[PDB]
Amino acid sequence: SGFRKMAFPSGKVEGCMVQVTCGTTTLNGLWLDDVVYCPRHVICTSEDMLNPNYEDLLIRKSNHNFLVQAGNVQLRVIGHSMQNCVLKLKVDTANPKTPKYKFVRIQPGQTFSVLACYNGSPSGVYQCAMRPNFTIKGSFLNGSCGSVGFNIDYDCVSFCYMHHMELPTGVHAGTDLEGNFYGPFVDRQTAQAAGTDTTITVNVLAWLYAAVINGDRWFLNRFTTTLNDFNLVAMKYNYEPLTQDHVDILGPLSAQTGIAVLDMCASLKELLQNGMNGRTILGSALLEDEFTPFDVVRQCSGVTF
Amino acid sequence: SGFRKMAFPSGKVEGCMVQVTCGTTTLNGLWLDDVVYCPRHVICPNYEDLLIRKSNHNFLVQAGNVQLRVIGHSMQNCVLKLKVDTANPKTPKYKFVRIQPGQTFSVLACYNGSPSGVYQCAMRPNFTIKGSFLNGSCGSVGFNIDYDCVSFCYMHHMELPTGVHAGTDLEGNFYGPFVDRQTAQAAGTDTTITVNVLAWLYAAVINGDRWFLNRFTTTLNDFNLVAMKYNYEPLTQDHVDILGPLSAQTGIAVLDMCASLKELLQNGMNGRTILGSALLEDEFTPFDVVRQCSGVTF
Ligand SMILES: CNC(=O)CN1Cc2ccc(Cl)cc2[C@@]2(CC(=O)N(c3cncc4ccccc34)C2=O)C1
Ligand SMILES: CNC(=O)CN1Cc2ccc(Cl)cc2[C@@]2(CC(=O)N(c3cncc4ccccc34)C2=O)C1
Ligand SMILES: [Cl-]
Repeated sequence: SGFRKMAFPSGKVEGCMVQVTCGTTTLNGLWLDDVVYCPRHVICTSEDMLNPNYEDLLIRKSNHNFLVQAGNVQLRVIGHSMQNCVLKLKVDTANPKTPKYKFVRIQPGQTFSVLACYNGSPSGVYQCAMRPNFTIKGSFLNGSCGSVGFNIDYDCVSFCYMHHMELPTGVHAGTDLEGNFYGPFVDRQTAQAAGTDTTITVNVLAWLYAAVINGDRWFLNRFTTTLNDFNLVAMKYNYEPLTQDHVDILGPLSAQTGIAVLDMCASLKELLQNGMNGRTILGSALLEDEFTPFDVVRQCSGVTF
Repeated sequence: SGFRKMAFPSGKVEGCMVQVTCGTTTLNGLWLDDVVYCPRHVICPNYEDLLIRKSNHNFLVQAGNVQLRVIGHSMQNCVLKLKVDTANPKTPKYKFVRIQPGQTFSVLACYNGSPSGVYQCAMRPNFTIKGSFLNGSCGSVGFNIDYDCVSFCYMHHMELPTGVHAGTDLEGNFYGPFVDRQTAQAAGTDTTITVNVLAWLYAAVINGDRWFLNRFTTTLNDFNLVAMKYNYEPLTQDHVDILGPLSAQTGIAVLDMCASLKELLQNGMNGRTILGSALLEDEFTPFDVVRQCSGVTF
């Protein structure tokens, strides 16, 4: 019993964190095999950030301008290339702690663990979701650039995010491990703002099924809804549209609890209309949207209470 | 910017998790040097009567794919210590520490000696923890990391009928009035950790949330008379002193913030949130707030 925002054990990722320095800029890098991946803005000054020409800044650099520190050992850079917004530094030593890994690009609504690092040293781990507006509500200070997001499955680490910047609203933007940004953001200090954020509907539904599994049904009602009527109501509360794919994905949770997806949608509609009336759901007074259907199945018991 | 329930990096603890099996019972053990520590209920009660009927070969200890050989066994309170023939090469620098209610720690939840998740939690004033544990989680450990030294403070034993959790320090002494056996056990009425709610209100002010601040102050006694009515733990002079740094960083006196908390208890939040929450959060200590708003690494 219980329901917590659970992160993956971070050990496999801790053994990959290194410190990368170029001139006066210092940030984190991910050391996998003989390559260190880090944000390309390590080659920038603060002035350069307004309109940086990364190709012009990179061509003026040699291998020995990049200082890479792994623990107390200095790694030697023997090559460098840029791939989108990520710099790839070829080093002379393969990481003996390299786990089994994949680079995966995630979609909005998907969750992942973040290992927040400063000076190549991990400081904390937390769980978060890729918001529909492609930002993440993380906890990052200056020097956290290069910190990574990941999931773990059967000892294979799937790297999905690398931290690049904080937007004026305090939210965070970054790239996949191929250097392609999530969202319409650029690694430029330009007037860019996150789009209006929305609630991840399929995740709120999954969390309502998690509450049922753990023994709570106060919020259920005798009504059902059509998918279209649910979406017309949900859009009014800034909730993301629920698609047939979402309904299909909620199938296992519907079978484990005996509650049809459109019946759970009718309960969500009523919760949006009435609020919680001094009651909580899994220890929360707000409708939680950072647990996916997969996360609920992973954390919760296979036997409903 | 941002404020999250952050756990310590779990790597140093992952390298200590093993699976312990005795008869039909399987649970998690902590392998430090040549000793595996695990809950004594693995032998299940008259524990030193069940223990004398066991030999070393009855305990199967599995570290990854390797089988460790047990060469000795002894009991310390509710914890069983299994002497093994191999010292853990991944043993970190460590201490066993007993924490007090209100203190927080990271939990590495394991099943069959394999870590599955890490989360942060607090020791409640009623000595229980609101964790997320399923059957097979026994022996999962709680810890804090301070300068590459891991301080082990909790070992999971059981779940109470309300869904909350109970366990011991690493010396086998239970937190709370509990026993390791199937009997009528219930957690006492819980209270809110006041010094932690105040620390989290300071974290909100640091993060640019100030709607709840007011021009008023209060005495410590008047605050405690009000707080006692909402099932909040009494705030002591020690708590005020501990909040001193946060009071100086934000310019808001502790008793000045106590007057904001009093108004929040008496009026609610009025449809507003604080750090994305509609409830007053009490699982961040003053030290957790300072650490997360500073950048301390391990
Ligand atoms: C909030 N941003 C700024 O004050 C200026 N920043 C412009 C800028 C523009 C583009 C890019 Cl790709 C990087 C960056 C910087 C580089 C950097 O370290 N960050 C940060 C990252 N995460 C969290 C932070 C929290 C506080 C202060 C800085 C943070 C940035 O956003 C710097
Ligand atoms: C609720 N538990 C029971 O019905 C039986 N339990 C007797 C028992 C008696 C003494 C001791 Cl010290 C432990 C235990 C068990 C062993 C064990 O793994 N647990 C559990 C731990 N965490 C979370 C759990 C979630 C669901 C079911 C069991 C959980 C127990 O409490 C099992
Ligand atoms: Cl995805």
